[PDB]
Amino acid sequence: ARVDQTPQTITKETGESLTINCVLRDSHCATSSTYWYRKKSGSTNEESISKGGRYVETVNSGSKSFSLRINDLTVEDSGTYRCASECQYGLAEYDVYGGGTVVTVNA
Amino acid sequence: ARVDQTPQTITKETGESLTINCVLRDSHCATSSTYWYRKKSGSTNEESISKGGRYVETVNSGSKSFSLRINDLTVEDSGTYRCASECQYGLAEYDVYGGGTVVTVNAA
Amino acid sequence: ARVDQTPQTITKETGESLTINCVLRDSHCATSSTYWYRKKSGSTNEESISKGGRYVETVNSGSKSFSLRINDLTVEDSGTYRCASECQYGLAEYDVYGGGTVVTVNAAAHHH
Amino acid sequence: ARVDQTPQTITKETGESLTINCVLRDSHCATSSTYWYRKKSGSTNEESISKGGRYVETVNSGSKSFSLRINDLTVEDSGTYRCASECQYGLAEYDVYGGGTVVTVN
Amino acid sequence: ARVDQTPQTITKETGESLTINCVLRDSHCATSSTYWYRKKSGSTNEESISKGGRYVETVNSGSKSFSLRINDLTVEDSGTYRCASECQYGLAEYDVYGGGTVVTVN
Amino acid sequence: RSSSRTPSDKPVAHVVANPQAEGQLQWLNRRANALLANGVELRDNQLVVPSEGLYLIYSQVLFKGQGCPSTHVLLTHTISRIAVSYQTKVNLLSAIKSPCQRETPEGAEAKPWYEPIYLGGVFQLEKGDRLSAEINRPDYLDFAESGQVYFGIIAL
Amino acid sequence: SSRTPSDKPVAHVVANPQAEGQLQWLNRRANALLANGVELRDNQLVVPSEGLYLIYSQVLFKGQGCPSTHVLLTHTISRIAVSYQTKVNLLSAIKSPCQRETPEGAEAKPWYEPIYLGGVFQLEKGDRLSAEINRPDYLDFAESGQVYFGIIAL
Amino acid sequence: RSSSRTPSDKPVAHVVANPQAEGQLQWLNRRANALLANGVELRDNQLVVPSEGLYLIYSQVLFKGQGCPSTHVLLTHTISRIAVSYQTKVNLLSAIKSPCQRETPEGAEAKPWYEPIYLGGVFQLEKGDRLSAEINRPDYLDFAESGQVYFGIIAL
Amino acid sequence: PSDKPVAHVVANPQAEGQLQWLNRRANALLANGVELRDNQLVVPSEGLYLIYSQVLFKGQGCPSTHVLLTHTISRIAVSYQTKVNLLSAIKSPCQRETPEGAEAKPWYEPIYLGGVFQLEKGDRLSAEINRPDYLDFAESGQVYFGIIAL
Amino acid sequence: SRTPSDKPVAHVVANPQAEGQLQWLNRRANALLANGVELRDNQLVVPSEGLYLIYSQVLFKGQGCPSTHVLLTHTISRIAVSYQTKVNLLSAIKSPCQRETPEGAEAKPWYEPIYLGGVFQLEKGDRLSAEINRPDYLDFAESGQVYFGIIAL
Amino acid sequence: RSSSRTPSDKPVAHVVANPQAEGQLQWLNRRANALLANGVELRDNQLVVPSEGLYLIYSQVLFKGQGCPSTHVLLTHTISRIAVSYQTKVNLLSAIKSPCQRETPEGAEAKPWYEPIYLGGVFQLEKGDRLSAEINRPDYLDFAESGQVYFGIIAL
Ligand SMILES: [Cl-]
Repeated sequence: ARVDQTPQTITKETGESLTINCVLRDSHCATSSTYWYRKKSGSTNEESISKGGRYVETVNSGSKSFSLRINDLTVEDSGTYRCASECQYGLAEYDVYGGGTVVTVNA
Repeated sequence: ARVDQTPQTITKETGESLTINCVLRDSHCATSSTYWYRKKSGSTNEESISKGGRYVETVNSGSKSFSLRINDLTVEDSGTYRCASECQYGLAEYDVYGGGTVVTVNAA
Repeated sequence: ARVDQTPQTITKETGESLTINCVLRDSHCATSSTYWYRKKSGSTNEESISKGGRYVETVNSGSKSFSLRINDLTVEDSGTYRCASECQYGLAEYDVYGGGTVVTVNAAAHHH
Repeated sequence: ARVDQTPQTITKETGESLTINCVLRDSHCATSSTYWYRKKSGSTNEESISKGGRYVETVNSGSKSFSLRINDLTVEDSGTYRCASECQYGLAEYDVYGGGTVVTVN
Repeated sequence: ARVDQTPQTITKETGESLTINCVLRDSHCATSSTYWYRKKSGSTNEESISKGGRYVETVNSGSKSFSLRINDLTVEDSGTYRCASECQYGLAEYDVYGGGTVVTVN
Repeated sequence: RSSSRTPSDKPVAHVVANPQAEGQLQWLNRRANALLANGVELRDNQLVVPSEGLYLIYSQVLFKGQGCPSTHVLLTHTISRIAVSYQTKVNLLSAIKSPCQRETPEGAEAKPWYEPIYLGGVFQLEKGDRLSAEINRPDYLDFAESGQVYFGIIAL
Repeated sequence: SSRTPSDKPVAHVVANPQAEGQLQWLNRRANALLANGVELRDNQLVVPSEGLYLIYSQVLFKGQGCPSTHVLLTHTISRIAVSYQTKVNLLSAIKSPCQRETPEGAEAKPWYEPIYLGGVFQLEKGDRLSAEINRPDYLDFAESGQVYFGIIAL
Repeated sequence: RSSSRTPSDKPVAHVVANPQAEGQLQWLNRRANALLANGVELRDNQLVVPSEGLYLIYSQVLFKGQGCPSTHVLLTHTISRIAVSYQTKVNLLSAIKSPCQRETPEGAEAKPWYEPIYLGGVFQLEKGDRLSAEINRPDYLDFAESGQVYFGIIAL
Repeated sequence: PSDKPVAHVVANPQAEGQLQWLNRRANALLANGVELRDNQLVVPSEGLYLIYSQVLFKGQGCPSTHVLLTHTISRIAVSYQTKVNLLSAIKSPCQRETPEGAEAKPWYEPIYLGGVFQLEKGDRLSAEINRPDYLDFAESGQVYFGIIAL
Repeated sequence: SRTPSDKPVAHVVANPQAEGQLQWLNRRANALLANGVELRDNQLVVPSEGLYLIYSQVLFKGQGCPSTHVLLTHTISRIAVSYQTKVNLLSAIKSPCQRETPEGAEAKPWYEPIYLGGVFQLEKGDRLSAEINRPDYLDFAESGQVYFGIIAL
Repeated sequence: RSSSRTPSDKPVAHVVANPQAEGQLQWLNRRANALLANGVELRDNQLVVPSEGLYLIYSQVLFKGQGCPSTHVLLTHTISRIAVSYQTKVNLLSAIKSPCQRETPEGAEAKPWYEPIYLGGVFQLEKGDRLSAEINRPDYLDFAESGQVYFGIIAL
């Protein structure tokens, strides 16, 4: 574990909306310091997805889960999206990641 | 701890029989009003075990100790089992509990 | 011979720490259900020592041995300490005990 | 070695008495918690010899030594005898053993 | 307080005499069970003064007072002397104290 | 750190007397070689049969005294049964023993006597029958060393 | 009898020499310690208080001749935590004792290879440390302190 | 939905190798079961001692290669110290290991060799001393799994 | 001002075929009561210590049969005055294949031991190896030995 | 039950499995509710006219102070048959945090107890009720830290 | 290597002082012509009788001094018994001896004196009785030479 991406492989068509869920399994990681990273298919320039507009982020502190809704899917929104969180207990502070691929086919 | 449930962790196989024993340490609780509760892992309901058939109970009023042997074990009988007793001395009335978990593994 | 309490006679000084070791010789008794009782010299009541804080318990199920290290000794901690364990095999269920005495001598507080 | 069993091989006749002596070399083991074990030749059971009657135990705390005299010897007392002691200093707790074989001919 | 020790600070020379008087202020304390305690200068241990020999005890129950006269004062008998009395009324029974110091030169 | 390694069934009971009971016969099962399982209840020093069937009933008692000046000493040991069908305590097994035939042990020093008594039999018991093993002189009980006094049943 | 008190959770367990083909941890031997709250459950060490610990273990592997080319000996100290209930490796080592060889015409070649692991970690209450090996059939717990495992609260 | 009230300590560090660092040994601290706290700082793949005192230094590296095509390969692993009093690289702990003693996989291959190296010792360090754990061949690192390569100090 | 008995001794490089421990060397310690007597460390106070030592073995070829490289830390105590091993390890450097009339192949095999033990006043620790002819004390900190009272 | 005893008495303790609420319980060791005292909806109903002794304790625990404006209150109130309005018999106020809004990430749990006690004349059917305004700071974890009781003197 | 070649019984003990004890009387059994066998245990310099019966108890002590520091020195030697029946130390055999006849070597120099004391008698002892051979002045003991000070019992 250490954060669990639920929709592993999704294949949607241009003009739709995919939701990606990540669930915290470490009771030291917080749903408050969540981050998102995208890697366009066939390129190793993993960028940081920004929270705003087409990319909406929902947090629920009760179930220790955060999700990332992506709207208006294009043919360039095909890649590998990973989630992240900041954990801190005593003298240790670290971060955790996931993994899950997105492919969008165009109409 | 008033009442001591002894087999804390059990792991038996399908088709077996587990014995869970409780000993009273409070000399005010009675072996006549004894109670048994099972709580299946993942459920939020504590169920009341009925005394008969698969559920056999052994009591000794001298030692203030009772047991609960459970036969024909399935794999859906995996959960936390607790024992209980009702105590009363003067103007006092209360009940007592324990703690102990069961896990049963399937077969083929 | 069914639980062996080793330090039978102990004499420590006020403010110190004694460890009592008990070894299970009956291979049906469990190191998970261990109990401790002390009886202060001159009084008739076995009280049950609780596991926490000043009363530290070390257990090894591999050799089926458990111990009880007691810190901050006073002069009111002088008494007979016994260990206990809960045994269970087939249709049989029983318990076992030991024996061992502690006497704590005072510090006398040097006056100038 | 920690605990020194001296008569390592004894061979007696039925109806006599073998004495096995053990001396402590570790000063943390106590002459108070002594144990004896025999394992009869051919069996996989180490039995614990109990002190009373036919099994006599002599202890001297000064020399940290104990002995085990066995009387009325039969032919069922053929095996390996070991002695034991409980040692304790600080945070350390252990036990110690020896070794020595007995054969009785009729 | 209860039990007023009157000579608070006294200064005598080796070869003189001191009487210390205590007057009861609690009407539950009795002049019958009176005790005296001194602490020799230098150590913080209370010794029990004996009511015989040098230390003579005079009691006057009418005035509810008791005293402790010392005949031959030496030089090491310099210290804080306190008086005591045992009181008992209803379900309560207790004791009471005072204070008074002696200094002896040569 | 252990559990059962074979099921085993039928009502069973083998209880041994309490050694730290100065002058009474209190039945115990929470000891090394004692049994009380598969439904058998020990109520007020009485065994309660949980099911109708054929049982084997037995008990042994050992009497010890350090001299007997009273010729008139009679030792009895009886297993009694009160059934749900006939609510009167009736004897199933009984025995009597005379320990003392002397000339009042006089002048010299004491002399301990030991007399044991054993009872056993097979009976048909019904649900709820209360069996009780009792003795008339519980001041001569010798439960000192070993399992010298006991009482038990087994559903065959 | 005892002497100076001493404290801190401490553990130094030694393999059972009389265990044939398995790794049983013991404390009731001369130079072994297990005190001040450390519990050894199912061949597992249970931390009694939260803090920084020093973890170490050595395993000695011995075989009488090399049968397989693809023989890999492993030794890991694992931790299953209360916050994250999955067993994760803290310290690990892998060792291949046999570079091909596989003695055909020979007279057995006994090999000895030890493995040592150590590190400092922050542990929580109830965490279970476990020292494990993949092939406990090559353990050489013969002479002395050749196999051991311990923690100490620093 | 939980609570935490845990204390702290003294200068400590336990860093783990970077798994996604291609053919290189990059030390990391922001990963599970890794520590870098109470003043120990990691600059240029080096640990900077925050206070003078007695320290315990340790490090392990795992070497893996997918064949032995050279009977003349040397694997070394050293923890060195450049100090404020003497600004020269000096070795505190060092070890050498020859991974391939055989006559190369001349026929079939797929013989992965694994050779670990461990270092440990206690030293007196001053404020500002920079400790560094290094290997001679960073192309044989096996950082594929977790806790295979690490390096740390702890203030005793 | 650092207390607690400590020791970290390193081998003498200019020592002919022997493992002689030195303390008056750059990065070595022997203080707060631990004394180095007859090539042995003497524990000055009862308590919990961390004992460690590493040895580096080097040879210029695999001679006849197998060589066993052993490295052991021993303790002779006042309570039980016989040398007993606290930590031990054995390693066989030569995987057979003794040089078959060809040229050498220098092998390196190090061995490390470490653990926590309870020591009493007057206990004598010694780190020792069986073949002091394979010691590689050419560099610094390749063979060393130390304790610290934790 | 081998002891007589009388006089209406009650000593109830909070239910630990209540999360954010103060439910008074009597069916626990060292708790009393006997000789006529009725407990309705978290309220004690006096069974007889006479002199009673009323007491209660609450323990408040917090993990951080988000606002200077923290007010902790504890009151034992009485609604009587003669005057059908709730009146306070015993009351106490405590401000646990004098500003000092904890800065950073320091988790320093604060604990504050409050105790009330007094003698009163109560009539038959009078309802006494012990309540607190912030049942979100109750620490009923350990044991006899929160309770409420009366005894007929 | 040899074997035993005699069978014998009856609890026996003949313990002799330790010469390497300096100023104390520690009893030894692991010396040439000394015995401690057949059940007798020696705890705190005390013999514990293992079985009830009639015993012969004896002990001798040798006192030596190289001068009298006073004309009022008293040498005593006693064998005591604390019994399970009556747990008070009572003297079974006792003797007193005055070593210095009006001297306290004043007009001349020091002078080595030797004075022995012997005790023996028959008594009935019970199981668990603790007998102790004791002296008041353990600094005048001369356990240098051979069997000069000893203590023993034998079951008749
Ligand atoms: Cl904690």
